[PDB]
Amino acid sequence: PSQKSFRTKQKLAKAQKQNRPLPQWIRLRTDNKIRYNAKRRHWRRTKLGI
Amino acid sequence: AQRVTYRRRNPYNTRSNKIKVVKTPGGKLVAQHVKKAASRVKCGDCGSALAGISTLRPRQYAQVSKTHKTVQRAYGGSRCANCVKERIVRAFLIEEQKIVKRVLKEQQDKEK
Amino acid sequence: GKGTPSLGKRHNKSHTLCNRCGRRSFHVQKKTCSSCGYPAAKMRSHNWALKAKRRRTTGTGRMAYLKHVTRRFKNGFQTGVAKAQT
Amino acid sequence: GRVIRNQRKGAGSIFTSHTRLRKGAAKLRTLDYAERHGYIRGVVKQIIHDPGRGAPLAKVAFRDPYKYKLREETFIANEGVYTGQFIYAGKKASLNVGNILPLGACPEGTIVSNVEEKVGDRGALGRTSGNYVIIIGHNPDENKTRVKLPSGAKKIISSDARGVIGVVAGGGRIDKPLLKAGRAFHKYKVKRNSWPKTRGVAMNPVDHPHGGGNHQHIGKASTISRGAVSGQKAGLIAARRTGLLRGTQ
RNA sequence: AAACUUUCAACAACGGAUCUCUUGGUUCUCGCAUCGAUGAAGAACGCAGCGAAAUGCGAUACGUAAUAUGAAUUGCAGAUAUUCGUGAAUCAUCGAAUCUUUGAACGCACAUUGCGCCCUCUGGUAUUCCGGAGGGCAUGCCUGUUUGAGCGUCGUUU
RNA sequence: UAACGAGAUUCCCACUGUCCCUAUCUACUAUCUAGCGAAACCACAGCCAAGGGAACGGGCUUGGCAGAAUCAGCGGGGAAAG
RNA sequence: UGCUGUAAAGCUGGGUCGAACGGCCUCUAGUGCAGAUCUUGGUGGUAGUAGCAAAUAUUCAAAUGAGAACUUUGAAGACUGAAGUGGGGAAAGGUUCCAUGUCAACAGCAGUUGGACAUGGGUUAGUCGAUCCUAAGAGAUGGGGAAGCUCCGUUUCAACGUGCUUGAUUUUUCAGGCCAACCAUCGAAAGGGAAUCCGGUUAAAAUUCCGGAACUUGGAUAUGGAUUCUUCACGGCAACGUAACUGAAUGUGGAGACGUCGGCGUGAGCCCUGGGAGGAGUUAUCUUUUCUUCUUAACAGCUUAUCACCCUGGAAUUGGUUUAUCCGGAGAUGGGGUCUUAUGGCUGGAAGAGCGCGGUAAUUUUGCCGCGUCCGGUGCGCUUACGACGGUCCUUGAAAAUCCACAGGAAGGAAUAGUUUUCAUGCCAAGUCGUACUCAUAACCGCAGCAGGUCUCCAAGGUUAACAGCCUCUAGUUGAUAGAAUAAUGUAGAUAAGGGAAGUCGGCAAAAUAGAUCCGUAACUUCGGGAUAAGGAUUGGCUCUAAGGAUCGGAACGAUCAACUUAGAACUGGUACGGACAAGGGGAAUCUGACUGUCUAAUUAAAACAUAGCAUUG
RNA sequence: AAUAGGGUGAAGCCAGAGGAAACUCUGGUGGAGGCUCGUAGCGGUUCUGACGUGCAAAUCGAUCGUCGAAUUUGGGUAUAGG
RNA sequence: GCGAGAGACCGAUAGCGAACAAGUACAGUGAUGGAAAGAUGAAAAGAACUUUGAAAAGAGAGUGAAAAAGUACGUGAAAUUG
Ligand SMILES: CC[C@H]1CN2CCc3cc(OC)c(OC)cc3[C@@H]2C[C@@H]1C[C@H]1NCCc2cc(O)c(OC)cc21
Ligand SMILES: [Mg+2]
Ligand SMILES: [Mg+2]
Ligand SMILES: [Mg+2]
Ligand SMILES: [Mg+2]
Ligand SMILES: [Mg+2]
Ligand SMILES: [Mg+2]
Ligand SMILES: [Mg+2]
Ligand SMILES: [Mg+2]
Ligand SMILES: [Mg+2]
Ligand SMILES: [Mg+2]
Ligand SMILES: [Mg+2]
Ligand SMILES: [Mg+2]
Ligand SMILES: [Mg+2]
Ligand SMILES: [Mg+2]
Ligand SMILES: [Mg+2]
Ligand SMILES: [Mg+2]
Ligand SMILES: [Mg+2]
Ligand SMILES: [Mg+2]
Ligand SMILES: [Mg+2]
Ligand SMILES: [Mg+2]
Ligand SMILES: [Mg+2]
Ligand SMILES: [Mg+2]
Ligand SMILES: [Mg+2]
Ligand SMILES: [Mg+2]
Ligand SMILES: [Mg+2]
Ligand SMILES: [Mg+2]
Ligand SMILES: [Mg+2]
Ligand SMILES: [Mg+2]
Ligand SMILES: [Mg+2]
Ligand SMILES: [Mg+2]
Ligand SMILES: [Mg+2]
Ligand SMILES: [Mg+2]
Ligand SMILES: [Mg+2]
Ligand SMILES: [Mg+2]
Ligand SMILES: [Mg+2]
Ligand SMILES: [Mg+2]
Ligand SMILES: [Mg+2]
Ligand SMILES: [Mg+2]
Ligand SMILES: [Mg+2]
Ligand SMILES: [Mg+2]
Ligand SMILES: [Mg+2]
Ligand SMILES: [Mg+2]
Ligand SMILES: [Mg+2]
Ligand SMILES: [Mg+2]
Ligand SMILES: [Mg+2]
Ligand SMILES: [Mg+2]
Ligand SMILES: [Mg+2]
Ligand SMILES: [Mg+2]
Ligand SMILES: [Mg+2]
Ligand SMILES: [Mg+2]
Ligand SMILES: [Mg+2]
Ligand SMILES: [Mg+2]
Ligand SMILES: [Mg+2]
Ligand SMILES: [Mg+2]
Ligand SMILES: [Mg+2]
Ligand SMILES: [Mg+2]
Ligand SMILES: [Mg+2]
Ligand SMILES: [Mg+2]
Ligand SMILES: [Mg+2]
Ligand SMILES: [Mg+2]
Ligand SMILES: [Mg+2]
Ligand SMILES: [Mg+2]
Ligand SMILES: [Mg+2]
Ligand SMILES: [Mg+2]
Ligand SMILES: [Mg+2]
Ligand SMILES: [Mg+2]
Ligand SMILES: [Mg+2]
Ligand SMILES: [Mg+2]
Ligand SMILES: [Mg+2]
Ligand SMILES: [Mg+2]
Ligand SMILES: [Mg+2]
Ligand SMILES: [Mg+2]
Ligand SMILES: [Mg+2]
Ligand SMILES: [Mg+2]
Ligand SMILES: [Mg+2]
Ligand SMILES: [Mg+2]
Ligand SMILES: [Mg+2]
Ligand SMILES: [Mg+2]
Ligand SMILES: [Mg+2]
Ligand SMILES: [Mg+2]
Ligand SMILES: [Mg+2]
Ligand SMILES: [Mg+2]
Ligand SMILES: [Mg+2]
Ligand SMILES: [Mg+2]
Ligand SMILES: [Mg+2]
Ligand SMILES: [Zn+2]
Repeated sequence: PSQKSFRTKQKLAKAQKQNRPLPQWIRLRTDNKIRYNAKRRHWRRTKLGI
Repeated sequence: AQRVTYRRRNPYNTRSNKIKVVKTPGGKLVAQHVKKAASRVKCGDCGSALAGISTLRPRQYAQVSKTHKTVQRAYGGSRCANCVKERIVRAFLIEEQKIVKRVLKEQQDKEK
Repeated sequence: GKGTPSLGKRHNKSHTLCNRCGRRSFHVQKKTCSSCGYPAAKMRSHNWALKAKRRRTTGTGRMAYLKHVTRRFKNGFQTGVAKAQT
Repeated sequence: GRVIRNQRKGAGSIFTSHTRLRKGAAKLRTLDYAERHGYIRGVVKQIIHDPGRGAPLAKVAFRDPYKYKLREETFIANEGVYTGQFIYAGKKASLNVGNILPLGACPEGTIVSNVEEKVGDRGALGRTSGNYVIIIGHNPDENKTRVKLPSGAKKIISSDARGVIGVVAGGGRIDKPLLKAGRAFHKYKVKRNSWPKTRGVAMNPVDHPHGGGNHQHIGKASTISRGAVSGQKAGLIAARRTGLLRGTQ
């Protein structure tokens, strides 16, 4: 809701910042195995449980 | 006809969420939030509304001059005129009878 | 109406985030965590749940201080500073 | 079986009394020097309805003998007590309706209410509307008084115990039928959760000793021993007799 | 007779068996004894020139000091970076530090980034009000210090 | 036992496609096309009659027969599925 | 490709492939699969099959694009129809918001579009909330249990103040004076509660920003006024008035602070309507016409009221008086006043704003100029607020923080000067967290963009009893795979000659009745009912008639103004007329439960449960 | 916090008519009730309708019960597995 | 727990649940439950360039020992399929 606690809004800020694609220069590193960010989250699909 | 919305987050018709409908200089019909109606100061003896005393919500009495909150008489803003009159007459008559019962007791403490 | 219609009436959280373990097991009305037992002084743990001990024990976090006790012990719990060689 | 409704009441979860609207505990004054040796005078300020009570209560203002203060007491209103009446309490108080006197200071045949079982407990006997205690006699040598209680029992109380002269107001309430389930609903809505009552014979054997059967019937004697245990005491407990009361008792 | 159906082979699919590996696991043996109110284990939130995670760290934030070593780091970029040297990189080592909000968690409280009080300094015409910086105020128990209470009680004076 | 009843029952009036005894009409399907595209189920499979047989066969024995590939319906059988 | 062995199997030719592997003598075992409704993974037939059919509905053109049933714009046709498909919020979600780009996946067709994907941007508060209070309740302490995890208890068998208020002192020491019933703390974004409004502004924020105009609390503090030589003001018979106009400990009160229903009254907003000043539409004909703008916030001053109260006076020939019958020698009617300011009026705020027009500037950031923005009326109208009343209960309808007044009389006070921030004006400050968006036939929960579920505010015209149904205005949508046909069987809906329950377990389903006015209404009855019993008549349109009121004028009369109700008559028509919509079938009996009420969420709503009443027991 | 619009017409009150009295009759007014028709709401009777690999692990449609109180409902709070 | 050495052990459906950003993703109100997932090549040398196509891609070409190794990557069985 619009009326939210600070602790809630801080969890939602971290949840927004973790929901980004992989930076592409990381795939060029030697012995790199990560092809994409495997921990993506859509708002309608998986809920935060906060 | 224009329709209005609450201006605050409270969506319920509670005692503190009463609204009036007001037309603004912009030609608009908006909701104006109405404060709860003040109750009248009442007599401590009979409970009737005291004359000459402003009807305010309790915190508003702190911010108003003294002539609004009292009446120039004994027990002015606390008791009504008739209850003060009855207190005065009762006090006088009862103390008079106390003197009468004392002198009478001294009259029966010297003959019986 | 105990299935789909009744499942539509779920908007009142029984649990919120715990301050000790951050898990969303803090019962609001009981004021207790079903996971770590907060605000009790001790941590909630049972011998009938060994996997639960696995999930939250030493080594599952940072060990920001126990990391180095072995390395300080191996040097006899040194006091002072290293001396530069001539 | 299951824990029965008799036994669920002691835990007092949903069976506590609904006391939000109650106007205070009705008590006599604390027995003090003024009441023990002379009398103290108070004035009736209010006569009010106490939810859950058939008897009105009287709010009576007394002066504090030791500090500059007013003490408001909650008395059970005797019938005939009015607002502005002066109430006198003590050993030397006069025999007027509403006055609080020791039992020994009241002659035989005195009708008294809110009587103390023990000296200073502030009223135990005859507190409901229309009820009272009759003073039967005195035993000044042993300092004892014989009284008759609303149930018809004779009791021996200390003559120092206090009571209020008159009958408790609000009597005759039971004379009118309630006529409706809703009236009983509103009656117990401010008393406690004891209504409505399901008959135990209408339950299953888990729920009650009377439950079960291919007809509704108790099956065994509904007179239960006094020495029976919780979960068994459903019915007529320690009944000396049963059936329609015929003749005098 | 085509088509179609079925079988087989070749090639192509589908799928991921088989083979071969292996910084993992499992089990046995040997040696050692080291958490925390000097704030642990754990949690939350942050921190990189360009990073989401894992790993590391704490506003000194993928780290500061020190010792050792001795020319890198590297996906790209870049020195007010470096090379016969107080000198690149390095959880190599590690003895000095920093260590947010918390947590046994300690001023009170906590579904709140809620509310105090004390000391010093400082800004606002201020011992009192408002702001800021730093340092403090939990409980049980032990030893001691000081201040006390009780006709519990000793001595003395009317 | 007045009143009340989505309670059970009988009769009467009104009413009518409930019926005699069916017919016609509308929309949406079904149908055909483009696109999209599951599931139940599946020993192998799938024409009958008699026989014998675990005493009611798709298969066995003896007969009738028997000609590609199929579409819409259908509910006899698969002692159909769950 | 073959060979060997009865066999389990061994060997070999060719192809593929890329790093290890075998024979023999022995050792060892987690050592051989067709099944276990076996396990895990993978794959078929079914099968291009079932299906993608609720919520009225789409069409033409242009633009964009490789590509348009589905995107955008225009034109049209529709719907939701103010108890909305409109405009907001609470819970819940968490970036879904906005712009740009964009189509691999997802949007069960498509896709240039999207709540998808990518990159950025975005949430501004002293006044709105939280924060504080207490509610049901939760829960430390002192204690008491318990082996203990911990349990009880909430002031309890407690030596319970990190007390305050002053005169200070500058001696950074003090002197005291009062109190310590109760009082840890947590517990409401719907209860209680200090204070803000209007206009404008963004792609997306606004009671938060900009402009203007206020307000509260805390602090500081001077000037003016007020007051004092009768020290702590005057006036009024009084109700009481005022710019102010000492007041400690302690005490007493008030506000906070309170159900529900009924009619009445007043206001506000909305609805309706006349004139005038503008704009748009219709114009074959008619229409001085149809639609539309004409507005005024918080705040300040003056004024304004039912009720209540005061003074006068002394009442039966009882009077006053409400829609509702209550009041008066405990002082009515009459006459004169006082008060609360709820609510309205005037003025300031404020026309400078906003709105409506006309004339011009320009790639143009953005405008500039002129005119107008005025005066009324109406009501069983609707909604809502308030008021004075009345009814109701074996039901009487929170608490606390907080604020004020009063009682009391401590202390301190003037003359060459004294006091006070409850009068006016002036100075300073107001921290922290939330604030975007959705709130649902796609932003929540039901595995999902699910016909389910999920609390609440505002509410136009016509018809009507009606906030029902039906049509429409503002606003919003036009979303739900589509095209072509129109067999059977369906699903939803209609109609049917004559008969009229013969159907069937059973009138199941359907039909019939239905609004309003008038007439008429049985048994039985607990006298309340039954009852809309049963059973009849009428109803349109048009043209008239009559009745029913208000305010003024000194009158059984004139003047002016005004609402829709009721009744009667004539005429009229394919005898129609509650013309759609909306809308009881009825009666005679038996069984059973008295009634209203309640339960087997998801097969049983009943005669079961409850119930009032009655009785028994402790 | 929420609950259109009607019907019926309880006490109390006003007036008239009759009566010697004890008292009776009539017309208004008034607005009672776990009253009644009927929306919203709450419920869930029947079609034993649709659907029954559903829109849905209980829905959809018509029909129906009730609709001012033992009413409906949000939030807070309490009760926890013999 | 810390540090080591081993084995007639298992060899990615095995061995710990986890050889990998594994007690991870994800579910559940909650206590708890809890996966799947290793392998191009010696070296990215990860296919410049031309051409058809709106694009994805295709066809030539190019690198490589091999493209019968193209990240949908060693080998590449069977079911099933052209
Ligand atoms: C185009 C819309 C009509 C078309 N026509 C054609 C003629 C006809 C004749 C019928 O019988 C003569 C009939 O029987 C019913 C139905 C029809 C259909 C019904 C359909 C609407 C209807 N579709 C199904 C359900 C439904 C639900 C609603 O809420 C709703 O509101 C808009 C509407 C509906
Ligand atoms: Mg509030
Ligand atoms: Mg006054
Ligand atoms: Mg709960
Ligand atoms: Mg009973
Ligand atoms: Mg019972
Ligand atoms: Mg039963
Ligand atoms: Mg039993
Ligand atoms: Mg027994
Ligand atoms: Mg029995
Ligand atoms: Mg039974
Ligand atoms: Mg029985
Ligand atoms: Mg028997
Ligand atoms: Mg006898
Ligand atoms: Mg292998
Ligand atoms: Mg090993
Ligand atoms: Mg809170
Ligand atoms: Mg019923
Ligand atoms: Mg078979
Ligand atoms: Mg046969
Ligand atoms: Mg046979
Ligand atoms: Mg067979
Ligand atoms: Mg044959
Ligand atoms: Mg069929
Ligand atoms: Mg069949
Ligand atoms: Mg190799
Ligand atoms: Mg060998
Ligand atoms: Mg085996
Ligand atoms: Mg097998
Ligand atoms: Mg076998
Ligand atoms: Mg199987
Ligand atoms: Mg399987
Ligand atoms: Mg098909
Ligand atoms: Mg279908
Ligand atoms: Mg319409
Ligand atoms: Mg409507
Ligand atoms: Mg909304
Ligand atoms: Mg958008
Ligand atoms: Mg699609
Ligand atoms: Mg597509
Ligand atoms: Mg996105
Ligand atoms: Mg506020
Ligand atoms: Mg309490
Ligand atoms: Mg406790
Ligand atoms: Mg203790
Ligand atoms: Mg609080
Ligand atoms: Mg609040
Ligand atoms: Mg309240
Ligand atoms: Mg504004
Ligand atoms: Mg907005
Ligand atoms: Mg401003
Ligand atoms: Mg009213
Ligand atoms: Mg009006
Ligand atoms: Mg205001
Ligand atoms: Mg003005
Ligand atoms: Mg009342
Ligand atoms: Mg908003
Ligand atoms: Mg939904
Ligand atoms: Mg969801
Ligand atoms: Mg449709
Ligand atoms: Mg016929
Ligand atoms: Mg006919
Ligand atoms: Mg007939
Ligand atoms: Mg029949
Ligand atoms: Mg028949
Ligand atoms: Mg028959
Ligand atoms: Mg029959
Ligand atoms: Mg029927
Ligand atoms: Mg009739
Ligand atoms: Mg019944
Ligand atoms: Mg059921
Ligand atoms: Mg069941
Ligand atoms: Mg049922
Ligand atoms: Mg009713
Ligand atoms: Mg009804
Ligand atoms: Mg239904
Ligand atoms: Mg059915
Ligand atoms: Mg079907
Ligand atoms: Mg509730
Ligand atoms: Mg494994
Ligand atoms: Mg595994
Ligand atoms: Mg592989
Ligand atoms: Mg090769
Ligand atoms: Mg290869
Ligand atoms: Mg391969
Ligand atoms: Mg094959
Ligand atoms: Zn926890």
